[PDB]
Amino acid sequence: MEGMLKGEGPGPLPPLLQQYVELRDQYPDYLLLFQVGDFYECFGEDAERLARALGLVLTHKTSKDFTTPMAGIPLRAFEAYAERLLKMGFRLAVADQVEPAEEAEGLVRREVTQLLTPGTLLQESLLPREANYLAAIATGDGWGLAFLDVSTGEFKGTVLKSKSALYDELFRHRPAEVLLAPELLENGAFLDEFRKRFPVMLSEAPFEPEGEGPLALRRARGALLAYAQRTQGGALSLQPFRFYDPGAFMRLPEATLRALEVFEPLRGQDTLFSVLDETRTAPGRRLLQSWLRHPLLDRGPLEARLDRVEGFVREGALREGVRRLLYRLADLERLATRLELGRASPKDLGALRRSLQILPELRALLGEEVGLPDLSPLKEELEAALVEDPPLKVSEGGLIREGYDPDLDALRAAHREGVAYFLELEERERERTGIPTLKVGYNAVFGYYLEVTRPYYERVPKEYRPVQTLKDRQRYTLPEMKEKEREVYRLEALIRRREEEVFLEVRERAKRQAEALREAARILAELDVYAALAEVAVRYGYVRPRFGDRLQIRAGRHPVVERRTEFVPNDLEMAHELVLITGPNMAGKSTFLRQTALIALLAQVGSFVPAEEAHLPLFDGIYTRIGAGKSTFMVEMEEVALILKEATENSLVLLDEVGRGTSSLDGVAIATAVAEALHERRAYTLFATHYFELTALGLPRLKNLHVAAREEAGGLVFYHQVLPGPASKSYGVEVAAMAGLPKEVVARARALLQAMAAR
Amino acid sequence: MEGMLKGEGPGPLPPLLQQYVELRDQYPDYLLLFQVGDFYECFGEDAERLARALGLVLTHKTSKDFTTPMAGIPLRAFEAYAERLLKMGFRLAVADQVEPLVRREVTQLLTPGTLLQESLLPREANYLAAIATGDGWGLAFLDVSTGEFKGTVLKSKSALYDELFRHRPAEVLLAPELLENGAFLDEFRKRFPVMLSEAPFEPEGEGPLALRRARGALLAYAQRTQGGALSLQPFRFYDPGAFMRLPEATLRALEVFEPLRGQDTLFSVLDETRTAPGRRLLQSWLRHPLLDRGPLEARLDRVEGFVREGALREGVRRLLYRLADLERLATRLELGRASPKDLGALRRSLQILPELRALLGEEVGLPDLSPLKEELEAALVEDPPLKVSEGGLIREGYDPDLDALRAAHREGVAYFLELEERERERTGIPTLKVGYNAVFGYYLEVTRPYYERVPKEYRPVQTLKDRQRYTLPEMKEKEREVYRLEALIRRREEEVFLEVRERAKRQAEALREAARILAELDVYAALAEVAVRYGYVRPRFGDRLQIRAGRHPVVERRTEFVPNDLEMAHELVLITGPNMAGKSTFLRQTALIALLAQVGSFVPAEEAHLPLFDGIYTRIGASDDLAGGKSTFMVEMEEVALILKEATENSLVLLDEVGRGTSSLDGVAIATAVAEALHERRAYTLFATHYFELTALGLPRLKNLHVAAREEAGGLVFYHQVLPGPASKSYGVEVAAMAGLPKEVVARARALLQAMAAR
DNA sequence: GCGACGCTAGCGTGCGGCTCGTC
DNA sequence: GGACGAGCCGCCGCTAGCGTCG
Ligand SMILES: Nc1ncnc2c1ncn2[C@@H]1O[C@H](COP(=O)(O)OP(=O)(O)O)[C@@H](O)[C@H]1O
Ligand SMILES: Nc1ncnc2c1ncn2[C@@H]1O[C@H](COP(=O)(O)OP(=O)(O)O)[C@@H](O)[C@H]1O
Ligand code: BEF
Ligand code: BEF
Repeated sequence: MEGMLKGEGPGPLPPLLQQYVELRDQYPDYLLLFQVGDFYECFGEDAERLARALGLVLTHKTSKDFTTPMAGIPLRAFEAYAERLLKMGFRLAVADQVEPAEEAEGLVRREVTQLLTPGTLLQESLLPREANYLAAIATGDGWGLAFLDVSTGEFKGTVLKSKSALYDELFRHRPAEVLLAPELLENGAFLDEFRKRFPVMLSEAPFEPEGEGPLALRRARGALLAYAQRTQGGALSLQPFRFYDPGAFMRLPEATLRALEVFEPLRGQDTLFSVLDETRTAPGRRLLQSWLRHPLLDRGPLEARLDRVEGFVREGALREGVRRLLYRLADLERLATRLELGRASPKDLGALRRSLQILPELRALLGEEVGLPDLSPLKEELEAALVEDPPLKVSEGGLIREGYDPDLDALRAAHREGVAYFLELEERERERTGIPTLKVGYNAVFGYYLEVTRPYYERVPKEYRPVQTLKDRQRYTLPEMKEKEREVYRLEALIRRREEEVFLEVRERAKRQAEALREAARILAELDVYAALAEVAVRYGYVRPRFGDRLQIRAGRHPVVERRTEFVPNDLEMAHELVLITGPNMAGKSTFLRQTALIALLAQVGSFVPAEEAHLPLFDGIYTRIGAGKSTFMVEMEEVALILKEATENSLVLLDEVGRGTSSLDGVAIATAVAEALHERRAYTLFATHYFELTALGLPRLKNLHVAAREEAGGLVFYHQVLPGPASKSYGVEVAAMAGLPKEVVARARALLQAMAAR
Repeated sequence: MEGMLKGEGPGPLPPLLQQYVELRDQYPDYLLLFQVGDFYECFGEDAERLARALGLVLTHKTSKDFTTPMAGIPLRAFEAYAERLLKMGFRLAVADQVEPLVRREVTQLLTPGTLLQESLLPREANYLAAIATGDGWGLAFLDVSTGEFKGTVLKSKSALYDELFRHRPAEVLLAPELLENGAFLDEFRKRFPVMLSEAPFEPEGEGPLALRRARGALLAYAQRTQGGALSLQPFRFYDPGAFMRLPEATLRALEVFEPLRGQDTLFSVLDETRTAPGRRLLQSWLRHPLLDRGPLEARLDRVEGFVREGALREGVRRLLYRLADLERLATRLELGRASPKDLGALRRSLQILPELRALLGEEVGLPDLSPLKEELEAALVEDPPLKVSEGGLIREGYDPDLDALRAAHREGVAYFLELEERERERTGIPTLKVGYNAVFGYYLEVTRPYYERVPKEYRPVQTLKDRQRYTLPEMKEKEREVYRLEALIRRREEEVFLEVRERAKRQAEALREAARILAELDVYAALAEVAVRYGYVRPRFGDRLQIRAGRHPVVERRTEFVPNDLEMAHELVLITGPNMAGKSTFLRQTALIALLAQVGSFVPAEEAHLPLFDGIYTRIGASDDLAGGKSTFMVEMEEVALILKEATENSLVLLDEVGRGTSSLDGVAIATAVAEALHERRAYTLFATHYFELTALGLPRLKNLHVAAREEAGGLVFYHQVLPGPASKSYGVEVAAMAGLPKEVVARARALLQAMAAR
């Protein structure tokens, strides 16, 4: 069994290393950072792991019995070191010195304070502005999926019917850490797939149900709670749990978000989010992200969001003001969580103090209708307790302003006089002794002292007690000092105790405002997004979309591509029609299909869109077969299957070259069958193809569009007008030619084309 | 800004920072790492970068009239950060404090393609490339770590890239004409993501102007790095036409050196060498396969040698295990950079050399370096320490002078161990210590308790927390002596070390000759090991290609591979069949076999009679990876054009589905003209395609082959057997069926398929 | 016939703070 | 000749080695 450390030597394990091992083996998969004084240390293999991982120095902690390897980091840089460690894949186990030193039974009590897992981080220097989720998956009457953002308290979940939907929902939440139920972990088949499709860190957790509802959900939830309650090291700050339904929002499958680069890019470029997000606050960025993750289906609310956006678009003044003020707004939502969790530092409070000071100016600028809570009381007391620039930890310098604590002002009082004492003494001695240069100094090793140089050694009085000798200076002590020096130390010792209580007292004051803090967060967060979205409209020429059943876009732009190029706008009019798009490659097709999707996605999120006029329907889902079973033809078909099993007459469907990857024959066939399928389905379908045949089909709701090329001076020039009607001819041979194919070889190809043409 | 440091304050740069800025300014395009004690420091704006790129602790360097930000890395961790900093595109300038107003100067210059330090280099060659212009392109490569100096003159920018790619340079030097040509540079970067450095191009040597100029850039640049004359072997001018052509398309398609992601390259599978020189040799061969049968048959003979002599093969492979890189070691010695540790490595190698000569025999021609090995065994500790000062380097009894000094020194230490035993044996203080410190030298140390038992013959010099250190009259001389010696011991030991290092440096050639012979042996012996392990057979060369049961060398190491036969002879061999059956793999094994053979290795087959191809030109698919404007089609055609302009009747061409990516018509049209062009070309063409039309062109040298699939259990199972003659079916619809396409859609497709047969 | 306490010099990650040598 | 390198002690806590209760 386990209970032994690494290295060389016989005899027993020292009292300390003993305590080290005892905790170290309770968290087997965590790197234990042992708190020994002003350092976090690791011994044995764990010590070696550290040293190399962080390039630290490898030393040893020797004792009678044996000597073991040692590696440590100064607490000062804990988080600094933590971050690096985490990014490498380690879960940290922070073992701190609970009870103070001065009142310990020899060996200071040490227990693991908190656990640092990638998806349960609370340290604000370790978290992104974006939401950081922990996700749990379980089975038992369908698939159970739940999320928890330990830093904000967001706690939600749902149950999905397929393994497809689970992954979709999971992928739109971009979970930073996943808990897999027993069943799934065992099943080597599943796990492989999951681990392959979601390269996120996995972790063990008990899936004993919790609360009420579908068995699956109760297990996933219990898992989250169990795991997080362990890493926080105490009760969690949870928000009402949401058992939501993803059928109430627009469907954004994984293949759509990826292909559409909503959140992640394909060519290390920009993404829809990147381009759109100009929020100033973090909760704001979070909200906006939430909105994209699940676009609305309901006309009313969207037309609510669009009004407020339009508001700031008009009120340029106001818009720039609210944004000017939000620049200074801190993450109240998270700050409120840290407070409730009793983790709020003076730094946090200082920040809270600044944020709350902004409130009134926002109130004025927008009017008392904003509904912002009145925290003026809390705001003020903070300004009256904290220093203009709050320190990091309490025990150190001044945190509480002078004149706020009677008990503490008397302390700084006594200390000022006490220090002045030693100053007075210097001059008293410089006279009695006649030694002009005599200094009165201090230092940790010997305390307050009287200093005299060599030229005056024979001039020092009997009374002076030698304390320290130096190259050419000697330091003495008088009895008086000895006393007054301890009066200073006792004051200082009392000053910390109190300055820290006053802090804790004031903190708790802010902690009773957590809820108020939280609602201000929400209001300010929407405020942030609304102004942001408007900021984006103005800067980039977006316009308010109008919803209806007919989609009529006028001078369209792909919101991301136009960001890095003179983009040629284009039109579109669809209505449950089948719209084939033909024309030479490099012409514009796909930069057209994608454009359509994004426009739709922005509108149904409450944002203005990149066009001149846009009349859009409320799509129940955007499905794509763009870009991306051993073969390529099978993979693409697997997708068409999916798309075909969920698209409704209210889905926007985008097909790019479906039918490629096989024989010409099976090509057209499958394409035709599929095109006919989406046609009956009655969904809005854009199909970019190379089979001109599909354009001639005998379908009632079939429309045709095309892009073109003009063979001019230097070969072919591709314009991007998406003109009406089908493409006339193919430019393959022309392109090949342009690509350098030997002129005789091209000529031969032209002859063959014209021969086959003659039937 | 020269003389300017990003900081706050008026007054001049203090002495130190003044030095810093002086060097900093000499190597502008580099990040200057300044030594300060046990750290490498950066100041001003540079310090902010160092801090940024490595996420360090930004702080400040302060003097009365100026304070600037600083950041640094431990003198030790250097080579570890250098790597990160190098990979980040940083060029480093190292300044070391000339071994004791210090005197700091720029020791090295760390650059991607000029690295000399072993811990920063790969076993493989590391080149610095330069390209110039002047009747064709000038290409010259240099590997400062080896001395390898070669070059050639290319006629087309197309051939240029190729040769530049075969070598995978680490850093390139473009001539000014090229740097100014906005289009080229815009293209070069896009196609060759690698560090580009500036460097003079004043011609050097003889031959073409473009070569001499490139050759000059190299020399000029590299010397700046290795601060002084370079150690290089005779410039080797070569002709790419003297070897088999291996263009970048083929090198990637075939994954000779790098995988298309999803590990395992021909090289990794093939590479089984035990030394670096060997790995470099074998890589060299793979890079330029031979045309001439003479040499090839010579290599095959050597390989067979070890396939026969198992005891010899196994004995040599054992001995070479971990054997050091004599070639690089020789260079370091010649460059005057060899570390004590290096000499240590060298002797180990020399100790093993005698055993290898036993096994092989005089035939081989290894140099007898026993004298050098006896010397190194006589002077170096059984673990020289490059890092630990430079002392504890020469062993006792090697050099009398040094020996006498160390001995004298030691007595002193003894004395200061007697004063200890003697004193406490008079003062009763069995505690009293005799330690030393730089500040005062030697002393006496007494703890707090014994101040009452401390005699007056003493003279306190320094007091500490729990103890105080005293002095004595009869102790100074014995200090000013121990030191005068510790100094001399350094002065002398370094002399000897240098003397020793020099003796090794005089054997540079013997070391290079040894390295080289062993490299061959290592290679032949490894090509044998591989043949024996995976069943490779010696190939025979003749105008007909005949491979009996050949397997893809790389693919098989991962699965049960089905071997296949092939009989070609200047024929157009089409391969049809369902995807997922094996068409593309087949083309690739055929190509890899041809390569292994013309590299002098055995092949993965039973019988292999192969023609000596002049080049292997592939068009094995991928396309659209820059993934920009260019349609995949266009990219594929450019490649085809390349082949048509290169392929001769003695070329092995592999066309994989050429024609896809456009209209079905142009598709077949282009695909037929190409197939025809290659037919008349009379080159060995393997064309996997889906256009059955090609299957029936009826050309005199046309031939059919195909793979198939059966209908087992549920759907389709692909057997991997390449049968003679064409396929007659397409399993598109069948596959969509397995894909999960709605039965109706599938049925609709089939109805369509046949409905076309009425044609 | 030795378990139990007390006193207390000393080491040690990384790194402020203190000291000392020189123009 | 007050200021600038350049380098040692010790932090906070735990231990081992010594006396000693009796
Ligand atoms: N309307 C447009 N305005 C400006 N650039 C465009 C437009 N449409 C396409 N492009 C650009 O032309 C190139 C080819 O477009 P893509 O949609 O991929 O074409 P297709 O399927 O037609 O080949 C891309 O670089 C794309 O960004
Ligand atoms: N000779 C062979 N022996 C064993 N597996 C093979 C062989 N040839 C191909 N395969 C496997 O068959 C699958 C399809 O082969 P691939 O060459 O891609 O075929 P294609 O162009 O016919 O689709 C791959 O998984 C590949 O690794
Ligand atoms: F990118 Be497009 F569909 F060719
Ligand atoms: F790889 Be094969 F051409 F599908």
